[PDB]
Amino acid sequence: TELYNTIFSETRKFTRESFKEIEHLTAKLANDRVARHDFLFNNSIALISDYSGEDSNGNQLQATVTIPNEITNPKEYDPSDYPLAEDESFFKQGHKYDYLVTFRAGSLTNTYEPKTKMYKLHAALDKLMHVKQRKSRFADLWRELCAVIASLDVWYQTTNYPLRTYVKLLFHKGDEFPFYESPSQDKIIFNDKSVASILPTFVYTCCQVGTAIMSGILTHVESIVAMNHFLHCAKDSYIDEKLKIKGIGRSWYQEALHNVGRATVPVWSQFNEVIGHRTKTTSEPHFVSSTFISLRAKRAELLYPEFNEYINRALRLSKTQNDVANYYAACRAMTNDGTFLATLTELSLDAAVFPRIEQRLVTRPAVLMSNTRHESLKQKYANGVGSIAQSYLSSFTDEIAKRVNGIHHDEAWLNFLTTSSPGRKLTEIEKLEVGGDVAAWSNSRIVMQAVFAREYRTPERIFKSLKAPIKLVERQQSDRRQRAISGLDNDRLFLSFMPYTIGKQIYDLNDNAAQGKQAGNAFDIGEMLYWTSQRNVLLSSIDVAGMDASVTTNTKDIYNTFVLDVASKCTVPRFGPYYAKNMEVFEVGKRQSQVKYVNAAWQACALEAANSQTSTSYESEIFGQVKNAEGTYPSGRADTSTHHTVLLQGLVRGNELKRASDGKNSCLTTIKILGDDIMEIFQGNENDTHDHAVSNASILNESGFATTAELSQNSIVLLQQLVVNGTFWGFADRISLWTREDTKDIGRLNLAMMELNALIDDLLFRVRRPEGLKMLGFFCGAICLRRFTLSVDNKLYDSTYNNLSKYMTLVKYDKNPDFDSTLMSLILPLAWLFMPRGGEYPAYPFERRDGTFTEDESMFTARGAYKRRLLYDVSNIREMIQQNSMVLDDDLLHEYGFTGALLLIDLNILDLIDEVKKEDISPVKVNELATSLEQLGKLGEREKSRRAASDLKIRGHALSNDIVYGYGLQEKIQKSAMATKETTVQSKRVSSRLHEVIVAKTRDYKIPTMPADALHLYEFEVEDVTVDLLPHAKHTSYSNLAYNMSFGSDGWFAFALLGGLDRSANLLRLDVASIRGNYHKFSYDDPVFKQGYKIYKSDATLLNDFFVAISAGPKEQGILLRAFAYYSLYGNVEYHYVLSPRQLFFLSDNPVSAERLVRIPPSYYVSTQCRALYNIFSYLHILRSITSNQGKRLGMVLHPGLIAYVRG
Amino acid sequence: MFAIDPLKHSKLYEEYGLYLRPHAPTIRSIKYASLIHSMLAKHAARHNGTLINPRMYADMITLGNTKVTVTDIVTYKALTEMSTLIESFRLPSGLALIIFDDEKYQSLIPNYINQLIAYTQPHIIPTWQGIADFSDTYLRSYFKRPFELTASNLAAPQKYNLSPMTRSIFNNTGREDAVIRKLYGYGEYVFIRYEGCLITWTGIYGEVTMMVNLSKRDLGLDVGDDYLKEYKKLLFYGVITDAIPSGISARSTIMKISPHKMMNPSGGALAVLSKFLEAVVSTNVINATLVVYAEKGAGKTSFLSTYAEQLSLASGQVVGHLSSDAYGRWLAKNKDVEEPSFAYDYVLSLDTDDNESYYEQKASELLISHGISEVAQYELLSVRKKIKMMDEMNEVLIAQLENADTHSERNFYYMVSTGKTTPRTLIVEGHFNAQDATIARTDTTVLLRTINDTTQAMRDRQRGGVVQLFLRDTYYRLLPALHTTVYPFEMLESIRRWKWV
RNA sequence: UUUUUUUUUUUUUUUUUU
RNA sequence: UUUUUUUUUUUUUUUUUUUUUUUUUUUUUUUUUUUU
RNA sequence: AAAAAAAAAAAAAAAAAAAAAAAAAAAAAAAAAAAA
Ligand SMILES: Nc1ncnc2c1ncn2[C@@H]1O[C@H](COP(=O)(O)OP(=O)(O)OP(=O)(O)O)[C@@H](O)[C@H]1O
Ligand SMILES: O=c1ccn([C@@H]2O[C@H](COP(=O)(O)OP(=O)(O)OP(=O)(O)O)[C@@H](O)[C@H]2O)c(=O)[nH]1
Ligand SMILES: [Mg+2]
Ligand SMILES: [Mg+2]
Repeated sequence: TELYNTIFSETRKFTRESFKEIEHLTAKLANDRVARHDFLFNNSIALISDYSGEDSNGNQLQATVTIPNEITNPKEYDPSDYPLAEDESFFKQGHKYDYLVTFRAGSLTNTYEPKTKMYKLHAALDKLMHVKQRKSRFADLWRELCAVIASLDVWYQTTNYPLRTYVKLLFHKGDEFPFYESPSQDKIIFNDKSVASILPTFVYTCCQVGTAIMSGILTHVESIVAMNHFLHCAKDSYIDEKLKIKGIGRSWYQEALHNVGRATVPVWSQFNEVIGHRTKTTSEPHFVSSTFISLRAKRAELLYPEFNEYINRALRLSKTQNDVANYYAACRAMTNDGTFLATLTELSLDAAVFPRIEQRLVTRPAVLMSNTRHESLKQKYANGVGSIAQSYLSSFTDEIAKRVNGIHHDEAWLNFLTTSSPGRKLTEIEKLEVGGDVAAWSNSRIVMQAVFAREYRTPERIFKSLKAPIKLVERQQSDRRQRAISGLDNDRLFLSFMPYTIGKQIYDLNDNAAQGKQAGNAFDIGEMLYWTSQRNVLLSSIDVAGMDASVTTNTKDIYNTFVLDVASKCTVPRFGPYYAKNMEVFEVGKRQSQVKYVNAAWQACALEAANSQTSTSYESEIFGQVKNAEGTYPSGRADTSTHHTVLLQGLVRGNELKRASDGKNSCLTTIKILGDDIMEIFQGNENDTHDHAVSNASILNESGFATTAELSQNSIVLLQQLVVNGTFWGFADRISLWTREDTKDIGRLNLAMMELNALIDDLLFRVRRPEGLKMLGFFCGAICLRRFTLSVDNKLYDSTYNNLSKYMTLVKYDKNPDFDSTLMSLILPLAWLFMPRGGEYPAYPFERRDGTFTEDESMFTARGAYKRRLLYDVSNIREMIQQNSMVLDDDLLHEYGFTGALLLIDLNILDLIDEVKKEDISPVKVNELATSLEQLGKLGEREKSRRAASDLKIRGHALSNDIVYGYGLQEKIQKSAMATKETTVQSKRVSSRLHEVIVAKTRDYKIPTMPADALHLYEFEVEDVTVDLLPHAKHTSYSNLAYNMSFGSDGWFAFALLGGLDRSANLLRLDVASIRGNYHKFSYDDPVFKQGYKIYKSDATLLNDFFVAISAGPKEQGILLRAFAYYSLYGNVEYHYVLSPRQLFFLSDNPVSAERLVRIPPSYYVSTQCRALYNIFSYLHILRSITSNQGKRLGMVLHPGLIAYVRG
Repeated sequence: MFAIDPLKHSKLYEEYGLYLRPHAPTIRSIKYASLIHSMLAKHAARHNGTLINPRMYADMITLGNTKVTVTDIVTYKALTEMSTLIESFRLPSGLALIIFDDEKYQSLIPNYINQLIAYTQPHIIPTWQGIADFSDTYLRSYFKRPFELTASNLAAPQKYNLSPMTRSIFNNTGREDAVIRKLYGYGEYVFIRYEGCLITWTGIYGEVTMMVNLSKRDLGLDVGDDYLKEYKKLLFYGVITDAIPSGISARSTIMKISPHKMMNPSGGALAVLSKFLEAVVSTNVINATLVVYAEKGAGKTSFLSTYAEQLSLASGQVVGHLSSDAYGRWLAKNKDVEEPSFAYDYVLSLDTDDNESYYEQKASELLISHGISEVAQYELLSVRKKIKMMDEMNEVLIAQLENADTHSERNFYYMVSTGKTTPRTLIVEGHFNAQDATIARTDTTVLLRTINDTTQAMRDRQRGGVVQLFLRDTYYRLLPALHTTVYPFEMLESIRRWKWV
């Protein structure tokens, strides 16, 4: 009944007695609510109040559990919290609360007459309180709370620790739970109407606090301070208090980093490699220290006194850099919730999207050349910030004008329009003029253009698009406001396509943009880690607060002038409905009207810049339709990413040129920009770099931007990645395991465990203790997402129950003899989590026959068929290599219960959430739509492909329509039509077909052995030769460059043995990647490759026309010829390991790097592909068992069946 | 081979002044063009509305080098029918595609011609002021040519070599067409009917033309009339065709009145005004608001009161109109009251011309602080000193928009827009594009243009003048032409075209 | 007197980020 | 020497579906249907 | 308009990484495995 008394709770090894016990107890939790309410609210827990122990750095802290009055005894609903204007069109202009104020649950009553304004408002507040709080990623919120609590219990082996008392004092209201969520009517039905309204979110809050406990960010003592701070923030409005003090509880680390004075940090190279360590001072400059006074007074006057005394504790009691790193992680986990932030759109619409004006105004440039409607064609600045930006971009106009010419823009429009998205809603006449099924699948952007493709060359549609409004669309994100972004239809997007294409080109000419270079590992922060190691540096991390609300029309004219100059130097005919011709035109100085040859794109940019409306429109269920104020940036356009990048780099580089022309130097070296976020790096004296920093800040205030200017000697922030002196401080408190933005059921549990693995793999090099994280992931896979229902035919209930209960526990329910199609809920065994096509989760040690255990799988372990190796690891693999056998010992495997998991994973019960997506979609209609859609760009490419496909049909064997470039748009519209008809069934359909195949397969059911799993069976033997370490293991001993890479930690020791990553030391690629899989980014399990290789087995006279049917270029043609030639020779072995790049963040990627640690006998090399394969074996094993080595060289044995398989 | 078929659609070319020669190889060419249009309209409507292979149709029609003959096959039957129809013409070269450079002509072009444009060099005919010029080859061959009769050129046709079947007649003698028809032997010919007048005005920089949507009998002017006489009908219906700054002013007489073609409004202006009217009529919307910008001096209030009266009488609801400088004239009185009156009638009562504005007082102090009191003192200054003074005025325009306070401007427009006694449909003028984030939220905002040289009109005001000119320069320097440009006849036509109830 | 390279198809779902 | 099943691989052929609400089902907009 | 019924349902743009591609049977053949 108690998890903390189990034998798994103290040995952490899956023996045969332990595994059944844990499986039984997790079944007990996942079945019924009564066991959950007895687990979370047992009477054996002694309620504690005072608790003393260590902090994150061993310093003694004393705390006290304190719950305020406003959570237990809420105030009644005050209607003045959400007031209205006197015309009642919207809320009050200056109103405090954008989120859910805490009040008593049953006090929210709608008593008014229906179809009245107050009735609408109280119905929407009801919808706020019930619907907008449930954000559950996997399952019921109580089961996630149970998973976190159970992980804490089985880890710490005791029940007395403060979070159980927080649960019993917040949520224990009677014998039942205060609330439950229901999928049928999607809300949170309360059962105690006297509970506080904010209290459902504290389920997720406690889940995040316990995730921080198992994470190792903060101990049991600091969780008291975190929960006291969080309960204090929910005294009046839980979200507004977190948004108010978000900046002040994080901007303290610079002062403590000053106070430690001197630290010993490593030094990076230019070429992504550690050289050495040095001891630099960490004192901030003199001008930064004038901000600490204002920050100290502000944090004294706004913050909470326990959190303030903790922040002063962290300032005083630090000695090294790592004390500041740990205390920064703790205050991150105390100030961030992790939950997504959501209310009604109308509340956050003011603070989200309303345009505002800051320090200075922006003026207009003089119009040199003017349209007959006096729309500006060519213009130029006299003096101002527009002159400063154009003095830099007028150099870049001329090469971009050459690059734009060589792009066929209609086919570029189609390949951009590939993205499926809503756009416009149809009217009534097209629903009768076009099939109703077409009106059904008309929710896609490519299908909308395929429907209205008959007027693509007609200029009237652009004037027609202005009558339609721009529908708003809300988004959530954790730890930020509810950003309300805009969403526009096809033609609004089409006007912003040519500015996107023109401003796209600047990235190739100038390096200063972080957009082209993203990789997911330490190649992304080579710049910041290199530049923080240098001397006399000044690091400025400038942010613009309110980017889109600051860009007015006149600020948008700066980007307009650059686009117009590039377009006027450009020469393209026939962009859209426009075409190159002569236009009457006005010029300054001339009195009459001239005639110039205007091309197509410059007409398009002129009509885009001239008719610019931004004001969005939301149709509220409260006020009717809400219009937005004009002057924002639209931020749903095509050019919504390049606009900010080009504007900001133009301002900064032009300020550099202006300071040079005024007799002043420029200390700037390199900058990076993605948009709203800018990295700046200066170098020189204090005076010169402070002057240049203040000058760039002044030019941003000249351009009308409210700027957030944090600058330091030894810190940098870009892309939510922070670096302090060659050291990556990750943000583990940013992502959340327990909330999703949208509520989605799990119809396929592979997709749930893939989501779980992808979320856990982001929490490796930003967590401090990955072992508790692995155990927490095991328990939220254990009890949270375990139950899978079933509905059998009522006749064959007991037969299916008598078959499938040999391998599983089927929770048999009551038959209904009155009504048919009864249900039999089952629970699936824990061995399913460890299997390929299953959970793919890392494993705890199992007991063999001998008593010797398997290797405890680390967090760096591979996935794929390398997870299928675990069956052979459960069998005594050294005994299997002893007497030359390959028998899997099905007694032990059925005893652990793996064969039931393989039976369920082969019979595909979980794969059948809808079981079919049928025909009669009228593919004649789809063929007509993609016939009328091909007629836009690059006529003549696809008719040739259809003729080649007909040739391959008529003389030899056919190709799939998937494979043909001409049938690609048919397949695209067809697959878009399949997603518009989606269904997920709550139960199952085991009706005589599934029953016949279950009866056929419920046999002895020995586990099948594919003959190519002989590569899995091999073992390594420990020698007594301690190997040398890499020399950079000595330099990263002082200050760990990640949270989990501390001195002695297993991540640090793997980084010592394997070594850091490098892009040049790639000795084996063509021989490594093929036995990994794909040849040259073309897979072997690619229908391209499969159909081509079936051609290649037959006569090759049909081969050039096969390429014409694909319409691939000549270089890729030669690559594919090499692919078949290299597959036909030694394409036997392949090993298929999946290894995430974020998981392998600082470590080496090339598996050759582990060859110096494993001694291989020379009599094993029998083929041209053994040297790569064996290195794959050794690399996966050294990453797999990194918690068990102590630095010793290995010898490898191989099984003779493996040698016979490799020879063949 | 024109874009719009002249044998089908004759009335549109009759509107341009182009008549058909009655019933030679040009006749055969124009009949073959009509048959090609009929065949294209059959083939394109058989599909969704797209031609199957537009470059193939374009080459077969334009070049005549492609002959599709099949001895799948069903995919090429549409091409083979066109190939036989082009083979049976025996032209030495293919037919060319002809487009006029006018917007009203392009809005009537069918969709299949628009598809054929992208794979064929057309023969685009430029227009002078909306009328296609008559010296071109295709118009001189196909259509019959005009002849201009003036007060000097007027004679019998037998003095010339004029004929009925080759020559059409356009008079601007001022005499009636019946008089010239029955007195001078012009019974057999055919006359061009125009509806607009094109007036060349004398201005300071030179002579200035003007296109007017009214008729010469309606707009009752004669050679030598003043500009202020019939000023309001000119303001409602006139458009200057010359480059700003034009020289039209209160001293302007005229030189000649000539009949001319009417103007056609743009698509975008009618689109934005139709979106505003859709917002007016609907009950889903609570508050409907239009924002109309103009340069300081364009004469926008005397038109927008008439516009509000038209919208009120046509929709039935009461339209409330806020003026251009209501905020300045309100802040001049209530800059010191703690809690002022945000009521609608109190704002509209303080809107007359005797009430001085706040910005005009501050700009008068800014002018006197540099020793400037006259127009001849201001114009004599160079540009850079003016830019310096305009930035000193921007430093006081920025102080009223930066925050939402009880004397601010965003709060003023909030409390006026969302009052209880305020009208539902409101119309608010502005002065610069930065004020749009301050003025109440809309979906529609336009920039208005009139027949005024705004720096010329501010030189002629009886009071002030220098402060008005300086504020005009600051405001023109603050707003560009980045919204839709809307003339007054476009707004009146947009009221007329909307069906009611 | 010979031997080695770094690469863009589509659909859906998830993750990081603007 | 013959036969029972898994898997490496070839050829042919069928080419294809059901309703059950365990659900404590939601709202307004529109085409049509029957009483008042 | 008071009432009853079938259906159409709402989630933009860019940079980067990982995973995925109907079922059942017959005819030819090897290994694993049971019987003789
Ligand atoms: N304290 C509670 N009080 C009342 N009803 C509850 C409570 N907790 C859950 N429920 C409701 O009781 C219903 C019973 O669901 P049922 O037992 O039939 O299947 P279930 O899916 O296993 O339940 P669960 O929602 O816990 O997963 C739940 O769907 C839920 O609507
Ligand atoms: O999904 C998105 C999100 C953001 N964006 C665009 O990138 C910018 C987001 O930039 P940031 O997310 O870094 O900051 P923020 O502006 O949203 O928050 P504050 O600084 O106001 O405190 C925004 O200006 C938006 O235009 C998108 O285009 N799509
Ligand atoms: Mg940012
Ligand atoms: Mg930002």
